[PDB]
Amino acid sequence: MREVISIHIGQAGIQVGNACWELYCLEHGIQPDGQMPSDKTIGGGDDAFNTFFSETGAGKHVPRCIFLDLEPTVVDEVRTGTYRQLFHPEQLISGKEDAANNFARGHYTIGKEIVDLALDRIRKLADNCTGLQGFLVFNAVGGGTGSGLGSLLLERLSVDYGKKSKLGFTVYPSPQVSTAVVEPYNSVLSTHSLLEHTDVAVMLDNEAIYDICRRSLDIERPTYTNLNRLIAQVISSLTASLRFDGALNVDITEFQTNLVPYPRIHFMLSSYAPIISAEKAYHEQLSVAEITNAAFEPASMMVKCDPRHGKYMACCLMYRGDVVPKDVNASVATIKTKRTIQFVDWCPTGFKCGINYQPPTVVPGGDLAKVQRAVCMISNSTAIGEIFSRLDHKFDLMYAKRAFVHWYVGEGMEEGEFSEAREDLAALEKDFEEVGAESA
Amino acid sequence: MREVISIHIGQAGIQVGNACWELYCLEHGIQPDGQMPDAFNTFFSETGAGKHVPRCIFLDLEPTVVDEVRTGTYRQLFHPEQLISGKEDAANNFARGHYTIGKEIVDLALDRIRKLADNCTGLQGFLVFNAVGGGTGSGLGSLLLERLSVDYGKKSKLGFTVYPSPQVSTAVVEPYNSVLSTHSLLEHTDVAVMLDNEAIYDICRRSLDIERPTYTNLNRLIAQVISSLTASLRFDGALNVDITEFQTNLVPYPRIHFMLSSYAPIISAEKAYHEQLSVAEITNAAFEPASMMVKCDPRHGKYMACCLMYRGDVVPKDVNASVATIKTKRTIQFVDWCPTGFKCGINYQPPTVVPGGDLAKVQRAVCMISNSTAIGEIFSRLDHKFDLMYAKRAFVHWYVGEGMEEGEFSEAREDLAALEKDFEEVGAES
Amino acid sequence: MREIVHIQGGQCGNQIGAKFWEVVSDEHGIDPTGTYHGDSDLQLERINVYFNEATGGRYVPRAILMDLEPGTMDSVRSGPYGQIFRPDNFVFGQTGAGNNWAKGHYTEGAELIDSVLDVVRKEAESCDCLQGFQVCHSLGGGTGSGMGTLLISKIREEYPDRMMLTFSVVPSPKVSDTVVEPYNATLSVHQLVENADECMVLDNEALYDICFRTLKLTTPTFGDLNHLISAVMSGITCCLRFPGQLNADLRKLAVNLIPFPRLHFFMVGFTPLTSRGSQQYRALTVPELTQQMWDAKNMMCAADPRHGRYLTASALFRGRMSTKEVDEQMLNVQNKNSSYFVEWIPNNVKSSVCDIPPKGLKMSATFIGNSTAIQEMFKRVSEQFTAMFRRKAFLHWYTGEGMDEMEFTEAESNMNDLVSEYQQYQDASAE
Amino acid sequence: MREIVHIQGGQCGNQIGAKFWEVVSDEHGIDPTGTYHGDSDLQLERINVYFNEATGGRYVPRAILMDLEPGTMDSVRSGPYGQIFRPDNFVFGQTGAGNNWAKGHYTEGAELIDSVLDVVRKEAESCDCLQGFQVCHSLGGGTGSGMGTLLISKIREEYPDRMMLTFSVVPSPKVSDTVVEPYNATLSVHQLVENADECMVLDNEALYDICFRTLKLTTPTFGDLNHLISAVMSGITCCLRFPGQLNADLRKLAVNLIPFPRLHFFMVGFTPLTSRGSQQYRALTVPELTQQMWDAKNMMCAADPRHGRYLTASALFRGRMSTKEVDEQMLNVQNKNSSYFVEWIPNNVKSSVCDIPPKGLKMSATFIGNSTAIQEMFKRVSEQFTAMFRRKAFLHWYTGEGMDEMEFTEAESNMNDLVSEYQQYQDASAE
Amino acid sequence: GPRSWAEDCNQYRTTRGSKSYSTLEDAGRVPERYSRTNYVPFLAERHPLYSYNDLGEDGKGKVRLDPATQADRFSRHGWGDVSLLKQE
Ligand SMILES: Nc1nc2c(ncn2[C@@H]2O[C@H](COP(=O)(O)OP(=O)(O)OP(=O)(O)O)[C@@H](O)[C@H]2O)c(=O)[nH]1
Ligand SMILES: Nc1nc2c(ncn2[C@@H]2O[C@H](COP(=O)(O)OP(=O)(O)OP(=O)(O)O)[C@@H](O)[C@H]2O)c(=O)[nH]1
Ligand SMILES: Nc1nc2c(ncn2[C@@H]2O[C@H](COP(=O)(O)OP(=O)(O)O)[C@@H](O)[C@H]2O)c(=O)[nH]1
Ligand SMILES: Nc1nc2c(ncn2[C@@H]2O[C@H](COP(=O)(O)OP(=O)(O)O)[C@@H](O)[C@H]2O)c(=O)[nH]1
Ligand SMILES: [Mg+2]
Ligand SMILES: [Mg+2]
Repeated sequence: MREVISIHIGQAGIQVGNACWELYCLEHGIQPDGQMPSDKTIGGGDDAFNTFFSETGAGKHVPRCIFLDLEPTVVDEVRTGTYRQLFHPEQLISGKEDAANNFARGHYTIGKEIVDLALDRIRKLADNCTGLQGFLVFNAVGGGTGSGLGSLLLERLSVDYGKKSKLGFTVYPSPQVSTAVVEPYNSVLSTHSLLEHTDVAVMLDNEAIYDICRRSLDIERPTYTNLNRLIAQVISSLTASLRFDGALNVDITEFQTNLVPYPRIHFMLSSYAPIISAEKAYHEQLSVAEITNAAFEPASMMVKCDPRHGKYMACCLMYRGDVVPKDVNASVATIKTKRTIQFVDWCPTGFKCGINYQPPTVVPGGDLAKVQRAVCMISNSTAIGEIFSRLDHKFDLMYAKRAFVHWYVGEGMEEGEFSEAREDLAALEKDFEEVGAESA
Repeated sequence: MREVISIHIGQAGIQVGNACWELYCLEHGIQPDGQMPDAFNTFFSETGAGKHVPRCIFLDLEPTVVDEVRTGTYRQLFHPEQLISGKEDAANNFARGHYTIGKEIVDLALDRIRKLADNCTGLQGFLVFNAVGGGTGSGLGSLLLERLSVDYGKKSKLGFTVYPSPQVSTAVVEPYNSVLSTHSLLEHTDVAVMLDNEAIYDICRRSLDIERPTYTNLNRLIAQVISSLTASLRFDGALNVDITEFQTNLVPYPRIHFMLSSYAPIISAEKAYHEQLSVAEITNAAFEPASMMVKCDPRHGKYMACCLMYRGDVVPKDVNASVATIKTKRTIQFVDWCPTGFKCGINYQPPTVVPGGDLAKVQRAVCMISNSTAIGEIFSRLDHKFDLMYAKRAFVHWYVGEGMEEGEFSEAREDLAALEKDFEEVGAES
Repeated sequence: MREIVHIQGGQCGNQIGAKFWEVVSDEHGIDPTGTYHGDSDLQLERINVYFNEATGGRYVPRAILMDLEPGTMDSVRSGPYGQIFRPDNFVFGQTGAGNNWAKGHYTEGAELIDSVLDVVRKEAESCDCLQGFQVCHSLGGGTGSGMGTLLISKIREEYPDRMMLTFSVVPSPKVSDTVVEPYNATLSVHQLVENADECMVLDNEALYDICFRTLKLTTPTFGDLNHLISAVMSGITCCLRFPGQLNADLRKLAVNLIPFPRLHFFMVGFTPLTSRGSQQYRALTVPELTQQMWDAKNMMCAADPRHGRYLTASALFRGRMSTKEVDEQMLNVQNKNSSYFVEWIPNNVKSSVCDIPPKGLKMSATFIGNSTAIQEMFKRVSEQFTAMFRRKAFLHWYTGEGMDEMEFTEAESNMNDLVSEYQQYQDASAE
Repeated sequence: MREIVHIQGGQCGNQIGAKFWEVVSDEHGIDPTGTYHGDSDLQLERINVYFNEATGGRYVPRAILMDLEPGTMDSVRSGPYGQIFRPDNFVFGQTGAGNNWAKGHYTEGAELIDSVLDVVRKEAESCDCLQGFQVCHSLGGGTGSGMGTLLISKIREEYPDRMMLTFSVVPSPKVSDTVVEPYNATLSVHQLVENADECMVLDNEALYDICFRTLKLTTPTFGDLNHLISAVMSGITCCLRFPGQLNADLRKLAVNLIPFPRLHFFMVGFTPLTSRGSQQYRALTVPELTQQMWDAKNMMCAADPRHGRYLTASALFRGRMSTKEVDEQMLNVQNKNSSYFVEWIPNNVKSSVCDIPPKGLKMSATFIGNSTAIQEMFKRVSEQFTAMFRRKAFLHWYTGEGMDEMEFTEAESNMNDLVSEYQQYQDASAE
Repeated sequence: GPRSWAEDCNQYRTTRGSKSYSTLEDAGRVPERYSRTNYVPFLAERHPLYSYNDLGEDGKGKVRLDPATQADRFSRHGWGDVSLLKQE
């Protein structure tokens, strides 16, 4: 049986996951109390819910999730929401005080107490699951908890559960907009933990999703709630192959073995092809050839990087809905021929095609409109090295004057392992250049 | 006919029996006035026309707790002359309950034991309920269990002793009375099951999420273990066990008869719906050290023998697959001289829940009684506290005044040390 | 007219034999009340081998029920097909053995064995011609293993010319039902190697694997396990109760399955087992039964038959089938697997055909296997015994009932002598 | 009575086999339930070649479906014409290789290759006179490619005198599904040369080009492609199942086609492919089928056969046909372009005629071709294999489960050997 | 929008806060799923119809197939018909 454990560390993880679990209950028919009503639609005891839910007792379904954050103010938000009855109360792990945007607090001092309780429920969910296929980590490396407690949980999970894939979705600081000052410190130190522990890592950025929501949904004021809504569609279409049957099913281990040519280069972008409102959908003729061109647009990625500077190394295209296999191959042919995107020279066959059959869902009240087809592009490139490079420059500028270091030093951290992540990140800068370099 | 006699000594003895007999009435449908609106024969005796009388006596020197049963909701249930009281309590003095004030009241105790034994046809064993920390429970319990060995041989006596903890102490002279009772319960009782107060407090705050547990909340889930291990006599089941099943499957040596307890699916009402109580889920939780009723670390020691009482909708297949994973787990260590360490018994009735109780209605349950070498750590903790307090001879003149000799303190300490030496030699590999 | 006296001892013996009389009563057509209601003349022809005629046409089973605790007797009596048994055969104690071999054999057994032989001698004297005694019990317990093995000593003393068919449930490798399994098993096997003429070794761990892997039962009870055990017992007495093209009674099996008097332990297996998910797709035919009965998974013993050579084998085919397909399939399994069979005995396979298949299946087969691989389960119990015996643990409950420690050593020596003869005959080769 | 064992592996193999058993079913006229409902007596004459008799007239196929992920097996089980298979023949795993040759062949292979040989050995021993094995899988994948090369390897060691028909799809130049297609094919081809006896190379965009230009299908799904695969596979066995004027078994086609043991890569095609709007315009004559037979556009392989010479070609005509226009047109096509045929093998074209056509078609033909133009594919797969191996990209898994890079250095050793074998065979000339 | 601070703080949760997430009752319909199978899952021991004949007669009242979406799945896979080369 196919099932995944979805964990959410930090403030950004809980809000994204609460939008993610909002979408998963609507597809599988789970009501907020945790009970599937059989009389709503025609349909029997399928195993599509078994990927994220576990049938308990009779007619009750609980998520295969944990919610952990040291700050109590985001975990009691779910405890008093529309999904209080959905979760078992133990996997809403709380704490006394937050990590206060300090990576040393999450890794060393406060997060050490809470991580012991975190591994207990991960152990209990692993005994419930028959065959585990992946971990879904939703953390933001800019904050204290997603970078700090995310680093500790990821290190402990690799010891206890070897060789099982962890698909960590991370939000990086934007080059333009930032909500904190010590974000370059937290993001650099989390890069060391994300490097040797996460098997496949998918990048996100607030400004790029801000830009997508500004133009594609023609609304001037995008809130954090609306940003998490269309991130959840990326998570849903990635995992849609395990739940609903399709023409070309793609497992989590099939994502792993086809997109990362080298073990250390596992930082991938994300795209969604049809992101449209209700009024623009009527004028638009949605076809597989058109959305595949829309999937590779420079404005359609959810990370603010320009792919024309780099080269697309390995690409994966997850399709949903009424997608016939004849025109996706025509879509692959057209997207390969044109020169405005460039592939790497040593990978003649770079696309991973996955066609599911279940149409995409829409939550009512969201900005998204119902579309027959969708593409969830997750592709590796050498343009991710630009994202680390600008992040490296802001960290190196704030480290010469040694600003905002005594907060970390007093909380368990030593001075020596600030440069250890700086050296390791600089090794990641050199690797993207030498891998994407041509071979004679 | 399977018939069992239970004796309850002391404040802790009969308060547990208040929760025990509350649960036993609901199991057979007995109303508090004694009217049922053949399986009941083990704990209740049919008297007159339609009236059922429990087969127990509530004996205590302190009258202020016996009359609460005599003025409670179970006024018509118990026979008032079975409930034995006294003028004054033992005042946490072992010498008072053993020589001065316990001598005249135990003669009336053996009178009703003979009356209860003649009424029942086939007696299975004895269930003693006492606390070794208190003066009445240790004092009268030592005298009662001494007389029961010579008068009633070959009948195994289950020992449910409320045992002190160094972390939470309700009285100062708890180390004295527990040490002095150790000689009596070593040579007289056939099977002894320890129970610790603060471990039950920790199970309530962790599993049942109660911030302020009370003594009433402890005794209800204590009675759940007692009703589970005796449930094989009352009702049919797949693998029925007896009173005499426990005495030889769990006791390897005549002085090694101390066992622990664990009730696995102790889940509150709100958490019960989300949790999937599989057989392998509760069997894994049963061997968890958090589920022990005494503060023990079973990973410190080894399991000499284990008994597993299964209730509910449990088949022989999943009880096998659950304990097959237990043996393969590294953290559960069995002793090298016992390759066959498991005893399993399956009952066919799910546990009944008391109205207003903390426990939720569960489909299946596991009560586990296990012999472990880690019990020596519990006995050694009060061994050092007794040694410090006896060295400066404090709190002794209360004992020696009431007919006690001073020289028997070292005799109890030597017998306690002989208990420690037996544990460290059975735990040693060969 | 060749009657079999059926004896059930202890919790395991009463529960298995309750389902044994579930099949036989349904096979012979008698109702829960006991009156005959079969639809064929052949059921009345040999009803006397398991049933005695009583008033009103009710047929009572020729079964003596014995244990030490009335709870299992209450389960047998109050359950379905429980009103046919004679209450005079409901002999039971009150104290209970507590899974103790010494209490079942020395202390408590002394005051009830004189009671159980009184009814057994009454049942033996009533029937005109005995053919054997069929006992079903366990070996890990003390109520049925202790008291039952005592009766094997005395029923052999009174009737030395009659056979013993012991369906004994042996302990499991992965799980122990009782903490004193190797003490009770090694003591009971020593009481079975001399007194019992032949033994039918059963165990639960093979029954768990059969119900899961073949029958696709994810949640089996003992009633599912006892049904498969009861299917074997009806298969052994198939030629006694029904005509066939080649008859083979209990003396026919023992003269062919026992080459040497101490080598009388067999492993069994009921052949046509499948789930309803594969019932329609299955083609039941004598070649298809042949590949199922000889598989290691179908065997109802923990010993893997691939590890040891088969000394002798017996097949009890039931149903309207060609006798040529009976012999050539047993011939073909001998030639295709020659290393797995003992060389110094030619024609290792005993074959018999019965013309009456069981109700619901048009073809069936009960396989009896005498193999030297069955020393593997004996070696494990002896290894578990020596680990417990060297520290003298769980022994004061046994020596406190009047038993000396030298009975344990002689039982262990006979256990080691039993596994020595199995190994030597496997190694020895003719010429 | 020459039966063929069918094994399906991988997502591509199971989906092809699901459509394959629909095409076999209506040719013999069996329903999705399994009972026979055809209107021809000749259908039931040879059903043991692909089916097994069961109780109640049920016909169960000789299919052993197997996969490392249970997801694709669920679709085939739930589909129409999918309940006919035996549930015992659905041997399966749970972990899943996931597009990895080393996982499908070394780590996850070991736990499954013991189970899948047991299912095949049970089925192969039951049937009487084996002819060959029909395995259908992919090569660019890891679940059916690396596992399929393992299963062929063990089945050659067990049945070394029997054929293996390997209908396998290949990586494609135009569109590629997976990134690791060159790695998985190069390792798989090395095991198909030494082990397999006949290999039928199929290609995806050749299937798509046929469905676009010939069939004029606007939206060709995988079922339209898989019906074209099963059109060949029904035509290969047409002489075994139906009588004809020129009977040709698998061994008849094997000895007639391959002159040397290693050169056994073929390329296939089905002749009467016309769009629905062009049925009335086309005349179904023998020269019309031959003109579509030798067309490169009708060929289901990516290799252009104008670039190479046919070493040997095979044609399997079906229907009420005259042997005049069959073999005269084979003479005519050799005389028209003798430069496209190998000179030192005279009379290259081999033809056979079967009396019973496929369902609905008045006449049809299946065209096997052993041409040296297939070297353009093996050079192309070796081109992409050397492109990634020099940079050692996508390599850290294959060396992780224990398959060293020496297994890669030996991979293009034989991959470039066999593309050098086909080139010099074309260049060589007689006298 | 809100007319007072009390109304704004009272309707914070049901409009923009923790109760603003979409409910299945608020949704018009649950989408009809394209599952692997409505029969027993392949590797799932704890199933009600595991021992039973789920593909045939025994599961008739309990499988609950969906005809329209099942036929859509079969038509998309190309499994329903073999009429592509029937020629008549
Ligand atoms: N896309 C998206 N990003 C969010 C959201 N909420 C927070 N973030 C990002 O998270 C960053 C804040 O860091 P966090 O890890 O969430 O801070 P935290 O989890 O509270 O950890 P502490 O502050 O130390 O307690 C901001 O820079 C945002 O970019 C959200 O709802 N959606
Ligand atoms: N489990 C449980 N333990 C109790 C309860 N009540 C008292 N105890 C324990 O009993 C100890 C006191 O010893 P007791 O023997 O009960 O005191 P006593 O019976 O009044 O004896 P005297 O004071 O000499 O008359 C306390 O330390 C508690 O730990 C109860 O209701 N449940
Ligand atoms: N087949 C089967 N075996 C049983 C049953 N009950 C107990 N056993 C087996 O009998 C052995 C233990 O016997 P036990 O119950 O202790 O016998 P006792 O002395 O009469 O109580 C174990 O190996 C059990 O597996 C039953 O109902 N069916
Ligand atoms: N004709 C056909 N080809 C298929 C089908 N499904 C997958 N394929 C082909 O299989 C190739 C990928 O093989 P893959 O699924 O990775 O093999 P696996 O790893 O063994 O499952 C692709 O190039 C597809 O063209 C199908 O239903 N029909
Ligand atoms: Mg926070
Ligand atoms: Mg008192």
